[PDB]
Amino acid sequence: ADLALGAQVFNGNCAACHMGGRNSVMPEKTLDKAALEQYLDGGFKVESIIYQVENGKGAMPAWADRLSEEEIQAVAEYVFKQATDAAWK
Ligand code: HEC
Repeated sequence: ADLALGAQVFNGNCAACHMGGRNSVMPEKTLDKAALEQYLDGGFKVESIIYQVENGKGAMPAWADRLSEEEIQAVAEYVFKQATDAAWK
């Protein structure tokens, strides 16, 4: 009910382009650890993920006006955890 919320948020809003941690729109801009340290502003850290979800980037939409801060934290922890544990799909 935090990490699960994040998984809940991931599935409902993120899976459309990040199915299984990949990136349908920008294939290279993947959700696994290596891609994140390479492409994510600020690097691989939960705070950088949060910032990208809130603000969006390029073809990635901003979720600040749709999700709560709490869910944005939750989903960032989820992405962070999946990449660290390499649990994608
Ligand atoms: C498709 C319309 C998208 C939805 C739905 C979400 N994201 Fe996304 N994301 C998408 C693109 C096109 C990009 C790259 C943007 C760019 O031009 O750089 C991204 C990137 C990410 C990343 C960074 C991945 C990396 O750099 O390797 C993260 C952390 C990310 N996206 C997370 C994320 C979450 C948690 C979403 C659900 C709320 C979400 N994205 C939705 C396309 C789309």
